[PDB]
Amino acid sequence: AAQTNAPWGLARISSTSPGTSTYYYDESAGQGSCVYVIDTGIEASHPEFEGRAQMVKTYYYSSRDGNGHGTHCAGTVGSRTYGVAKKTQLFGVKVLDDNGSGQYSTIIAGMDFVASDKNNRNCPKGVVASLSLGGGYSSSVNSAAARLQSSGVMVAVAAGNNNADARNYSPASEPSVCTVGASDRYDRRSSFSNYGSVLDIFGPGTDILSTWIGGSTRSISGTSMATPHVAGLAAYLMTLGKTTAASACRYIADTANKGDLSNIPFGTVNLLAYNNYQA
Ligand SMILES: c1c[nH]c(-c2ccc3c(c2)OCCO3)c1
Repeated sequence: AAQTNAPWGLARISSTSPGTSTYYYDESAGQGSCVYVIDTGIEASHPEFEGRAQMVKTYYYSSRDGNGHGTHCAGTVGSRTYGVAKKTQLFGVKVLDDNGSGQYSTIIAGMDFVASDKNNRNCPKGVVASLSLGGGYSSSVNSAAARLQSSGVMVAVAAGNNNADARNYSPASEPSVCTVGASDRYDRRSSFSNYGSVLDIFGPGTDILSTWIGGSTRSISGTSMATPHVAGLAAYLMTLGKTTAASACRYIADTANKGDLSNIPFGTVNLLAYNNYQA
């Protein structure tokens, strides 16, 4: 399948070169997989989700996304125009309030919720969790992310936007999950992206167009935007039978575009997420 005039990040994940604008992908499109977006919620009624999005849990007075951040991330995972995996099922878990903030105890509860809740969903091709959130180092937060991964969910987490080593942030610093840095349309490390030995992969993170609340769209930047590219890619590859939840991060790194990013510090991987789709 070919999507013309796609957002640059989708085109990038199916290309050996920057600077193109068509996204190429197998039409299976993540059908039969599920992706949990653990964030501020998802505006499920947005036409871009085609009925494939639903809220499954909130810790606040509403499950609605009153912020936009979670809707934008969910759109990068699986919306019809802005998503990597255009036929996946999207499940929203609102651990962040409408200002984008949340207590670690709530975030931990949300991760343990997903580890159990997947047993209440139909995801024959596998389950992914996208965590575009974090804060300072916490062993408890890292342990919750490791449990979610161990339970059979491909966990992708944002590296953080501090232009610093991700070892001091959580869940970014958890070794067993997939920690995602951000790049720009010229294959430069995004100026804000964290780095370090704990990163597993880079994805498009600067000027990413996706869904927004009020049935709208907008372009924003962050490692929060790169993470759902990798989460959607995992769901797409799992549907194709090329990998499993336990191995998807390693598979994405093994099959990535290698050595093509600039301004990557010594000791950080130079790997850019790539679907290896041959049209
Ligand atoms: C080769 C030439 N310059 C660099 C470099 C150095 C320090 C860095 C960096 C990149 O990216 C950000 C963290 O600090 C490698």
